[PDB]
Amino acid sequence: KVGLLVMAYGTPYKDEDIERYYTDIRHGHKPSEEMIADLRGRYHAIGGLSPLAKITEAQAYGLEKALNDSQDEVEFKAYIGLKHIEPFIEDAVEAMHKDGIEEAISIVLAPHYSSFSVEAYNKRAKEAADKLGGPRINAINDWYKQPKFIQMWADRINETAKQIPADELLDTVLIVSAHSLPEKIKQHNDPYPNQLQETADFIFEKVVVPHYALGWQSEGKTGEPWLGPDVQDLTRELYGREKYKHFIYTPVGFVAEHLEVLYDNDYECKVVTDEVGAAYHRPPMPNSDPEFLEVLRTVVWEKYSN
Ligand SMILES: CC1=C(CCC(=O)O)c2cc3nc(cc4[nH]c(cc5[nH]c(cc1n2)c(C)c5CCC(=O)O)c(CCC(=O)O)c4C)C(CCC(=O)O)=C3C
Ligand SMILES: [Fe+2]
Repeated sequence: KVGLLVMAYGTPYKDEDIERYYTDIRHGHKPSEEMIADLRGRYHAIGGLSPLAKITEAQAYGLEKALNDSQDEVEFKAYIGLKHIEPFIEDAVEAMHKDGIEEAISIVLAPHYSSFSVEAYNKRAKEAADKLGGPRINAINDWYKQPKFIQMWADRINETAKQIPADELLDTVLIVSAHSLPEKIKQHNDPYPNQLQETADFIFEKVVVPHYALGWQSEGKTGEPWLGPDVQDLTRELYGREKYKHFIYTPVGFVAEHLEVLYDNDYECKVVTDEVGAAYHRPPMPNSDPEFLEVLRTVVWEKYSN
């Protein structure tokens, strides 16, 4: 019995939860009434709440099933550890410990590594284990190089492009993005930006879309520079220069439909394409598709074999 520590951001379960959730994201500093109002407005604009909770849950337990049905060397037990709402990363580790688990493999539901994302996940999990006395946490840092991951995204882009008139494929561009971070991470050799570039490069080689570009989205409310260009700004620039007629958005930094896709892409990017007169395309997120469960199953088993 090896625990499967599946970690993700988390999302408010109820509208009452919005305040403490934002407070946790802001490292305990309660946001103003104006910032809360904006956030609740965005959740309202996408229907009320994000489906991130149910998707994350199907992902974690679909992985556990996928691993357990494909071999009998080991039995896996999935525990969900969220970053900004319960159950927290530390609650999962405590749950693993009280359950007697001696060893566990941890994976973050985000394929790319960064000091701000995976590193924070791995740090909190290792600190909770050390304090508790177990289990031993064998962490996966990234997995965007998994061939099946690259292929799954190329298949989605290819399926969408096949519905674009050949008359217009030459005027179609693929926009590859992930959640922005403070630009300062580039001063210390953070791999995050280069991992995203590699991801876009690998996908581009396997799709019929002849143009592409790397953007970022969802940069925070601070006073510092963030990784750019923003996908909205990139969309305008690319239209001004090439007059592209089709924009295909794949935020490969995310693995599920949630606020940062349903609003930041399906609304704000759509607004831009509408403004310039181009078509908006955003292929389905991985969610809990068997193909994606197969991606995660391969990554975890590869990590176990090592
Ligand atoms: C690297 C990264 C990922 C990668 C994926 C992962 O790690 O899994 C990610 C994912 C997500 N981030 C999410 C939501 C939010 N992130 C915020 C704010 C921030 N994220 C940041 C970073 C990241 N975020 C940072 C550095 C801030 C600024 C904090 C500050 O201001 O000091 C805010 C606050 C308001 C705003 O900035 O808009 C919200 C609401 C949701 C789910 C939303 C839902 O569906 O409920 C998901 C999956
Ligand atoms: Fe975030």
